[PDB]
Amino acid sequence: MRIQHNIAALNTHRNLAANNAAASKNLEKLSSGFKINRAGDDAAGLAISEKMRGQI
Amino acid sequence: GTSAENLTAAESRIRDTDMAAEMMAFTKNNILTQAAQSMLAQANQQPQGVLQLLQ
Repeated sequence: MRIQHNIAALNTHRNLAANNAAASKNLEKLSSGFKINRAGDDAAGLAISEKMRGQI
Repeated sequence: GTSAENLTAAESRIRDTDMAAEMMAFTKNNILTQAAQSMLAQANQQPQGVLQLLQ
C-alpha cells in the first residue's frame, strides 16, 4: 500500500518499455528501407514479394 | 566484316554495362547510406536514461 510496492512506477516502466520497443522497430524499418523484414510483420505479402521478385 | 560486327554487338550486350541503370543504382545506394547514417546517429543517442539516477 505505501512503501514496499509502488504500482504507478511499474505501469510507467511497462509503457516506457513498450515505447522503446516501437521506436526500435521504426529504426529497423528506416535503416533497412523495407517495411517487411520478418514474417511477423506481415505473412501475406512476404510470399507475394518473394514470388514477384522471382518473376522480375 | 559482317560477322565481326554482329559478334561485337553480342559481346557488348553481354559484358558491357548500361551507364544509366548503374547511375540509378548508385544514387539509390548513396541515399540509403545517408539514411542509415542518420538512423545510426539517432540510435546512438536513444539510450540516455541518466536522468533516472541523478537530478
